[PDB]
Amino acid sequence: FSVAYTLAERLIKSAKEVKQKVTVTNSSPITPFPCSAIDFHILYDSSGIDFDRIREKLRPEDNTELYNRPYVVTAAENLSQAQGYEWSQAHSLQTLADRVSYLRSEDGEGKSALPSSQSHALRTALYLEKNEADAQYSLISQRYKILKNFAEDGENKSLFHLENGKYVTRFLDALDAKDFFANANH
Amino acid sequence: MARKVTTRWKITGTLIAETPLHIGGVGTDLALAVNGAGEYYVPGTSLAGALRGWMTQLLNNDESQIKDLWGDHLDAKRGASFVIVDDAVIHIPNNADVEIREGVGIDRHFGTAANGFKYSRAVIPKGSKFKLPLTFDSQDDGLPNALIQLLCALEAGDIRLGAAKTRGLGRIKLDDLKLKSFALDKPEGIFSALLDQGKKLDWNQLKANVTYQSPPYLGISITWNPKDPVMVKAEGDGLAIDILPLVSQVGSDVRFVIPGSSIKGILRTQAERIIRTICQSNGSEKNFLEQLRINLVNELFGSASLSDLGKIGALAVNDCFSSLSMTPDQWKAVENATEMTGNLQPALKQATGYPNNISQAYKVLQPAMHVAVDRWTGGAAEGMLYSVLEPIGVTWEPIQVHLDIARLKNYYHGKEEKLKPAIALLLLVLRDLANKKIPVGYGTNRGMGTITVSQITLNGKALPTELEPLNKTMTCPNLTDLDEAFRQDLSTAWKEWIADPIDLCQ
Amino acid sequence: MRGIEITITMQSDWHVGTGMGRGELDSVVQRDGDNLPYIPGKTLTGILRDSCEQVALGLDNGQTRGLWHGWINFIFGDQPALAQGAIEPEPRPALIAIGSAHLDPKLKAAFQGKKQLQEAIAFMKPGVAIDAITGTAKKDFLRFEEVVRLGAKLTAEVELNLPDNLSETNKKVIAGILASGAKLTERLGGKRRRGNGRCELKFSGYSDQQIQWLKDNYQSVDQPPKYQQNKLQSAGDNPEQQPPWHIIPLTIKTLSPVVLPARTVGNVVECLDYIPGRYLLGYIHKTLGEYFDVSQAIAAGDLIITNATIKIDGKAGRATPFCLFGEKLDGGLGKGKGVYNRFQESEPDGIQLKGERGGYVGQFEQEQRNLPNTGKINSELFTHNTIQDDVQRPTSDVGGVYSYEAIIAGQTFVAELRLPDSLVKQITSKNKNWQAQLKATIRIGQSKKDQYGKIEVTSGNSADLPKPTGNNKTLSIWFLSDILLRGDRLNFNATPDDLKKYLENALDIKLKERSDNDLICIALRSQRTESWQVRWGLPRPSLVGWQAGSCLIYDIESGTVNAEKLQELMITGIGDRCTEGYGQIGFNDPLLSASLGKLTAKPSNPLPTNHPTQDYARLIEKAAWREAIQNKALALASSRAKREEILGIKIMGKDSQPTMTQLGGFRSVLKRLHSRNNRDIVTGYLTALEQVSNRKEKWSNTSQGLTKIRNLVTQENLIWNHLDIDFSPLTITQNGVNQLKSELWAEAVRTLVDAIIRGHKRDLEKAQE
Repeated sequence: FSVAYTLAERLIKSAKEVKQKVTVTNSSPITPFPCSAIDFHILYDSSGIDFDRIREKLRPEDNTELYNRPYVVTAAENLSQAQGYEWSQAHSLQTLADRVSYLRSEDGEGKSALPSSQSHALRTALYLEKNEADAQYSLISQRYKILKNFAEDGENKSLFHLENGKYVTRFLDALDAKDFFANANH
Repeated sequence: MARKVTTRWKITGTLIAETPLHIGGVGTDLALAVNGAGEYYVPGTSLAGALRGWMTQLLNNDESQIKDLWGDHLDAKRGASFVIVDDAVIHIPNNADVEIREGVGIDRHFGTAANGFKYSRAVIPKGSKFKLPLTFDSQDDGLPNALIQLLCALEAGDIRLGAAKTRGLGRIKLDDLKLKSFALDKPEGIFSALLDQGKKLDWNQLKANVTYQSPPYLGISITWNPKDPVMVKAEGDGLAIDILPLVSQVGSDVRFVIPGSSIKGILRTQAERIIRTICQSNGSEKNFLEQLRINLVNELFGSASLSDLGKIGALAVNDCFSSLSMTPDQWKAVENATEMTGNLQPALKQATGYPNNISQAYKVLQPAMHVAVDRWTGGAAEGMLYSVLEPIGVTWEPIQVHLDIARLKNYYHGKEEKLKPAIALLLLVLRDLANKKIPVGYGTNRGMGTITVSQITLNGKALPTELEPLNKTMTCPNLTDLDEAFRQDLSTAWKEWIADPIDLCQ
Repeated sequence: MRGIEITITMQSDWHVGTGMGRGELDSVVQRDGDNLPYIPGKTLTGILRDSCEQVALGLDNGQTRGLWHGWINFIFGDQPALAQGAIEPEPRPALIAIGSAHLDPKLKAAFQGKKQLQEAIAFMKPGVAIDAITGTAKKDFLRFEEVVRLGAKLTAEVELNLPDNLSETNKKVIAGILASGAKLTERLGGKRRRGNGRCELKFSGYSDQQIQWLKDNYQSVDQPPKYQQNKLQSAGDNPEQQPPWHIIPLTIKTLSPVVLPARTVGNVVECLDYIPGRYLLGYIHKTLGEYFDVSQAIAAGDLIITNATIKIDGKAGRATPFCLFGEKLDGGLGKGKGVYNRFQESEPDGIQLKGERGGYVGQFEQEQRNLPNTGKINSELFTHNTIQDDVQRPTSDVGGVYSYEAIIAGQTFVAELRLPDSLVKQITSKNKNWQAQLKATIRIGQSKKDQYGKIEVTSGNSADLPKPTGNNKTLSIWFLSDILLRGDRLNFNATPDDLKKYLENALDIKLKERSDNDLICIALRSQRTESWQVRWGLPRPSLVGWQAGSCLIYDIESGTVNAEKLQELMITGIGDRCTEGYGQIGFNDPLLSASLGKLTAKPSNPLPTNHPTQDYARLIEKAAWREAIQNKALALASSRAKREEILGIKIMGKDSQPTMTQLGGFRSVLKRLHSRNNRDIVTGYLTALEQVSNRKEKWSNTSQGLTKIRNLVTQENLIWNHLDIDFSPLTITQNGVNQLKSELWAEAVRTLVDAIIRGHKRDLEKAQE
C-alpha cells in the first residue's frame, strides 16, 4: 500500500493536468477552471509499479500512447464556458464508461458484443505500428461492427486519434478498466 | 515434506469416441479445442468435469466424498485434487477429418425451417481415440470405491464428454484399462516409480469384486427399419444426384447417419404437440423460441440458456448410423459421379457391396427422379426436375435414447411422483413413434421418412420401485407390454397434471 | 559447481501464472524481460524440491522427519518460516542454486521485434463451470486462461556449491537425490491436476546411473554433514596506506532481476534503485583476497567500493540534487523544463514549485546550457507463494503469497573500487593482470540462489581522481550516497549542525549558512537503512542519516579550503561505513552552482534451419499464420463485394447466385483438398460442373465464379494475393515463409472458401429474415 499510494499521488498529479488545459476565459494570469478529473492505474503483473515506468510501458512507439488520461468527471454542461472545452470532451470519463459498456454489452445470443478473443487481438494490435494497428482494427471492425463506436479519428478507421502530436487511444484503458465500473447504484 | 502419498496409481487406457465429439475452444460451433500444436485434443479440465460430474450424480451430490477426490479451494483441510487428469490428443483415424454438422430449427406452426435458426457444428468423428490419462494419489492402502465405480462407468460407456450431449454427441467408452501401483510410502515403490514402471493390477479382479452402481437412468433402444427411405439430406448436391444421404466417418469407414439432433427434434415436436393439444394451446402467434417453451418438454428435452430458464435435456439421443458401411473413396466415387446411368452405377454398385448386381445395389441405394408437372399444360415443369438417392434398403442400428432419471429428479426436487407425468409423456411419444406418427429426416411428406418400430427395449438402471415396471422389452406399439396397473398408475398421474397443467419444477 | 543445467521440455500446454488476469483474460502467464514465457527459478526450485521430498518420504518409509528428509534440508536448505519453537541450529541454505528456465537464446533472438509472434506463443483456453442441476454453462463463470504452447524446451543454469570437505559417497547421495527428484517431476505450474504443465526435467550429467547408485546404496547413507559458515581470515600483513589512490571502475550489468532490499515489510520486499557497495564485498574477497588482507583494509579504511548507480553519459549517475525544483504543473526534470536550482534562483512569480526527489542526473558543467541527462532504473514487482504441502495450495492470500521488487535485467551500473597505491603495488607485484580478475559473473542480494541476483561485473581502466574546485567564497555539498553520521553520543543522528561541524573540522575551515531568504541553504532528507549482517547471523544495527541527493551550501566564514583535501574527501567519503560506499560526497559541483530555470533537456535473427528449436518455432509460426489467415478471411467474407470478387457468388435482392446447394456441393468437394496434390479433385469437379448446361447455367449468373474457383485452386500464389497478409512479422525460421506457404496453402484456401460461403449465407438469410 506504500507503493500503491505513491502511484495514486502521481495519478492525481496527472489528473491535475486539467489545470493547464481547462481554464477560465480571459483570466490574467491564466487560472484553472473548476474541472474534476480522475487518473487511475490497475497494477497488473508486468505493468510497472511506478508511474513513469507504467506509462513508458504503454508507449510502444514514441509517436504512440496507449492511454488517454486523465478522465474529466465534471459534466459537459458545466465546462462549456471554459477554455479547453473540446479538450475536456475528448478526455471525458463518460467516453471511457461508454466504451466499457460496449465491451460488457451482449448480442442477441447473449454472447458478448465483442468476444475476448477479438479484444485480445486488439490489445496485441495496439502495440504494433500504427498502420498495422489500424489495419487490424479495420479487419476486426468489419467483422464486429460495435467497434465503430471505439473509433477515435472520426474517419472511423483508427482506434487512435492525434493529440498534441501523439497518437493516443482510449481502447486499452477500456480493456483494462472493463471490470472496474461495477457501481451497484445502477 | 511433500503431500504424503501412500500409493500413486497410474490409470491408463484408450478412450474411444462412441458417437462424434465436440469440445469447444475459444477460437458458430466450428472451433474445436486444439492444443498449442494445433492438434485436436481433450482438455483435462473438460475430461475432469465429465468424470467429476458423473461422480457427483452418483454420490447424490455428497460434496465431501467428491472434494476428497477432486479437491476444494475453500475447505482448509483440502486444496489440490488427488486425481490428475492429463490432456489427451485425439487420434482421428486415417482417411478421416473433422466433419461439420449442419442443422436447422423447425417452426412448430408452419413445419418449416425457422428463419434465423440454422446452426453448424464441427465434430471429431466417431471411432477417434485418445488416452485415458489419469493419475490417482492414494492416502490409504486401497483404491476408492467411487473411483472404481467411475472406471466401471467409463468401461460401460456411461460418461459423456463435450457439447451436444443430449443432441447426438459425447459418448465415449474406455478400453485397455491398466492400473499401475507405486508404493511411494516405501523405498521399493519410489525406486519402482523412478525405474520400473510399476506393479500391475489386474482390473478384472477388482471389477468383479464390487457391484457397479449407475445413477438412475432409463435406456431406450428402438429397433427400427425404414418403412420408406429414411435419410437426412446432405447439404451439398451431388453431380448426378441432387439430394444425397448424409454420411459420417465411423472409424476408417463412412456410414449413413441420422444425427441424434434430428431424432431429438422430431420427438420434441411430438411431445410439444401432445401437450398443446391437451391444453388446446396455439403456437401460431409465438416465435420459435416461444413455441418451444412448454411444460414437461422443457425438462425432457431442455430449454435454451437465456438470461435463466436453460436446462439440459434429461433425454439424450445418439447419432444412429447405418449397419452398411463404405470406404471413404467408395462414397466419394458416388459423390463425384457425373452421370446417373453412367459412372454412378459403378459407384453405387461398389458402395452397396454388390459390384456385379445392379439390382441388389439399387435395392439398397436407389436413385429416384422427381418431376413437377404443369397444371395447365401437363408438361414437365423443366427446371423442377430433381433427383434423390433414396436409401431404400439401408439397414440401421437401433436408435439409442437415454433418459437421465437422475437429471429429472434434480429438476423435480427428488420427488419421484413428479416423474410420472414426464414418463407418461415419454411413453405417449414412444407410442406415436411406434405407430408411424413421427417420420424422420428429409422429405417426409414427399415419400420418405416413415419407420417401422420392431421393438422398444426399456433398460432401467437403479430405477425407483414404482418405475421398475419400465424395465421391459415392448413389441406392441401401444405399450400393452407395460403392466396395466402401472400404465393405469401413470395414466392417473398424467390425468391429474392435465387437469392443472402446472410446471413441475416449481 | 556452476555449469550444470536443467532442461525442461514442456509436453503439454503450460501456465506459470501471475495470480491474476488482465482485461479479457482471466489468467495470464509470467513473461521474462524479453516478453517471452519462462519458468521462474523460484517455481523451478519449488517443483524440484517437492519431488525430492516425495523421494525422501519413500526412503524415510513415510516418516515426515528423518535421515532422508534431513538430506532435503541439506540440499535445499531448511524452511525456517515453517519451523516453530526453539530451533537451535542456524538455518541451512541450499547447496543448489537453480536459475530461471528460459527459451534458447537463438529462439529468443528471433522473437526480438516480433510482438505478434511474442503473443502467439500463448493461446486462450476457455474454462466454464457447469451447473450441477441444469447442466448449463454457469455464466460469469466463463473464463479464459493464457497457456503457453507445448514443445517448449527451457533451460536453467544450476550451481551446486557443495561443501569442499564433502565425502565422495555423500556427493553421490546428492547427485542421486537430485537425479531421482528430477525424474519424479511430471508437472509444474498452474492447473497441474487438469493436464497443464506436463514436463520432463533433466539435469545435465545426472542419469539413471545416479538413481541406480542410490537404490544400490541408500541403506548405508547417513545424516549429511553439519553446515558451517566460511569464516574470514586475516593476516594483518598489509602495507600501510599511501597515496595516490587508484580508482578502478566496475561496470555492473544486471542479468537477472536483482532484489536489493530497501525495506522488508510483512510479505513484501521493496528494492533499491542502486546496488550498495556492501554487496560487492564478497566479490572483492573472492577475487582479491589472496593479494592482500581485504578484511584488514576494510577495518583500516584502505578499501572503498562505492554504490553502483545507473550509468549516465558513460559514467555513474549521480543522485538528483534536492535543491532542484520543478514547476508543479508543467516543469521538473521529467518534463525537461522549468527546473530551478533554489540554491541560486528565487522562486518564480506566481508559480509554485515541487522539490525534486528520486532519479539520477548525468554530468553537468558551469556553462552547459542544457539540463543534465536523467537516468531511471526500471523495477518490477515479482510475486511468489508458498504451498502448504498437505493441501498442496497456498495457506491463504494473506500469508501464502509474498512479493519482491527487483531491478530488472539489462540495466547497467557503475561502481568504483578505490585502493591506495600501497595495496595496488602489492597486488600488481603478485599479479600484473589483476584487473583481468575483476571480470566475473556473480549472484548478489536477496534470494540470489533462485531467479534473482545474476550480475556481470567488468573492470575498466583506472579512472582519474576527482578534482573539485577549491572556492573560498562558498562550499557546496552534494550527497552522492547516504551519509551516516554519529551524533555526539554515537547514536545515529539527523542534526545538520553536526555535519557542519564535521566538514569544518575535516576541512579545517569555518562554515556559515547562506543567509538569503529567496534562496534555500539546506535540502536534506532523512534515511533509515534496515539491513542484515549475514556473517553475524543477525540484523545489522539500524543506520540513520541523510539520503543521497541531499544538498547543502555554506558560506565559508574563515579559512582557505584545500583542493587537495576536498579531493581526498571526495575519494574516501565522510562519516561511518564509507568502506561500503556510504558518505560519498560532491564538493563545489557546478550543477549546484548553476541557474537552470531557463535551461531545457536535450532532445530479429532468423533461426538456422538445423537449429533444435526449429520444430518449436515452426509451431508458433503455424499458429500465428493460421490465426492471421482465419481473421483476414473472416474480414473479407463479411463484405458482399469481396465475396463476389473472390468467388463470384452474389446475392441478388433475395436469392443467392448460385443456390446454396451449389455452394454446399462445391464446399463438400473442397474439403477433400488436403494438399496441392489433391487439387485435380477440385478442378476435376469444376470440369463436370461446366461440362453440362444444367449445372453450368446455375453458376452462369455468378460473377465468373467457376473460373474464379479454378484460379484460386490452380494458382498457388492467388490465395496469398487475396489474403494479402504480410507474413514477415509472423515468421522467424530461415526460409519460413516459403515452407509455411506451401504447407498452409490448402488450409488457407479451405479457410477462405468456407468463410466466404458462411458470410454469403449469413447475408442471404438476413435478406430473407
